[PDB]
Amino acid sequence: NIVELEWDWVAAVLERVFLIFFTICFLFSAIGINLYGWYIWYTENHFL
Amino acid sequence: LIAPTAVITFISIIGFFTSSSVHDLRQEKITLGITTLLSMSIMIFMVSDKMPSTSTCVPLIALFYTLMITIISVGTLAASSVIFVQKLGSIGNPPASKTMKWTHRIAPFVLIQMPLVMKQAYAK
Amino acid sequence: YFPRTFTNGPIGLANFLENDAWSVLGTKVNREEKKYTCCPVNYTLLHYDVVIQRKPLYYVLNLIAPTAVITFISIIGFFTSSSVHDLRQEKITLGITTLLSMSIMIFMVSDKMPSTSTCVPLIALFYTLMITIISVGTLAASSVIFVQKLGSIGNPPASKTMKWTHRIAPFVLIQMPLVMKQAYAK
Ligand SMILES: C[C@](C#N)(COc1cc(C#N)ccc1C(F)(F)F)NC(=O)c1ccc(SC(F)(F)F)cc1
Ligand SMILES: C[C@](C#N)(COc1cc(C#N)ccc1C(F)(F)F)NC(=O)c1ccc(SC(F)(F)F)cc1
Ligand SMILES: *[C@@H]1O[C@H](CO)[C@@H](O[C@@H]2O[C@H](CO)[C@@H](O)[C@H](O)[C@H]2NC(C)=O)[C@H](O)[C@H]1NC(C)=O
Repeated sequence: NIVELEWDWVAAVLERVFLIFFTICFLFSAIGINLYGWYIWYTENHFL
Repeated sequence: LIAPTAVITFISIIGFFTSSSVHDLRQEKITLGITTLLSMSIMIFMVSDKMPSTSTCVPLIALFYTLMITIISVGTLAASSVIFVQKLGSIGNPPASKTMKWTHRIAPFVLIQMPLVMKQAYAK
Repeated sequence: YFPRTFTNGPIGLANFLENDAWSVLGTKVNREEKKYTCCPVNYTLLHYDVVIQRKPLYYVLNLIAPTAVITFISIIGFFTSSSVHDLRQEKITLGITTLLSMSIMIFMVSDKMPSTSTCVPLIALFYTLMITIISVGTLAASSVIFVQKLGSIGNPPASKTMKWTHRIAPFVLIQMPLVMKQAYAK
């Protein structure tokens, strides 16, 4: 049952790593695309 | 077109990688992923009716939807690989050999701590 | 009637604006004399043909990609379990939800087509395979529950399946659990 506990621990840590990795990927995707688009939109009217 | 999709995608991510216990078998997240995936498809069809239907370019919003779909679909497979890793405890009793030192060092950085039962087993 | 053709062909394209969904492969013109029952003399007709080819990227992305991803994910859910020695949950609800979504997609796509009965399009064969895999996959998942239920109903153990099951076991990367090995030794 100790072997089961050790593999439970590995899965618990791994899914915690997945939570952090997929949270940053979401933030950079949603924010990055819209911020880039706003930058293109802002330079058009204001300068060109 | 963007705000409703981001909120659903963010909420579903938390559901993929959250559990109520450390030493219990996990439930499959396939149903959660399928329901989220099927809703975004309806959103895509609805938005697609407002556009020229050209093939020359890929809009900025198309890239946003592609990333949301990829995160949900790839996130569903990542959640299933967590169940795969936990299932290795039952199949034979080869314990983790070198993963256990790496797992212990990463454990404090990602704010997760060992359960009491695991600590008791180590002392035993 | 006689036709007057241009440098590039029967129909001029020097001022043509390209279409975002179609390509003009070429043009043709034919002059033919025809008799009709209403008149004793012939008529002269000019036939202009335009050959246009669709640009597929838009339709492949919007009609095929979303369905393939959902079908692939659902397949994994059908034949995946968290344990070997525990009763499985029925996958009928998973199959029904996937099946009902594909029906909506079929209705949505069907509104974009002539509604003819002459032919079966290429995309129709793609959808038929996706439906068959999900529907047949649902029955295959239920047959796994049927086989596991044979352990409780009486205790006739597997007779010749056990040697076949052990040889196939390594090729499909699955290994025996510890309890089964302990039971065998006991
Ligand atoms: C909403 C829509 C947009 N934009 C409309 O389509 C287009 C419209 C115009 C115009 N004008 C130009 C190109 C496209 C396309 F189709 F090239 F994007 N389509 C999507 O957003 C999308 C995203 C991913 C997937 S494929 C998945 F599996 F979901 F990842 C399918 C559709
Ligand atoms: C989307 C649509 C297409 N293409 C439209 O229909 C047609 C349209 C044209 C034209 N022009 C010619 C033939 C057909 C049809 F109807 F012959 F396909 N239909 C499907 O894709 C489909 C597939 C399987 C099933 S039956 C299931 F149980 F789902 F397997 C039902 C509909
Ligand atoms: C009116 O139209 C008819 C359509 O059949 C023409 O018939 C052709 O006649 C020529 C001989 O003059 C044949 O070599 C062709 O084979 C016929 N057509 C076909 C399709 O075989 C007819 O010539 C036209 N002019 C008339 C009747 O004065």
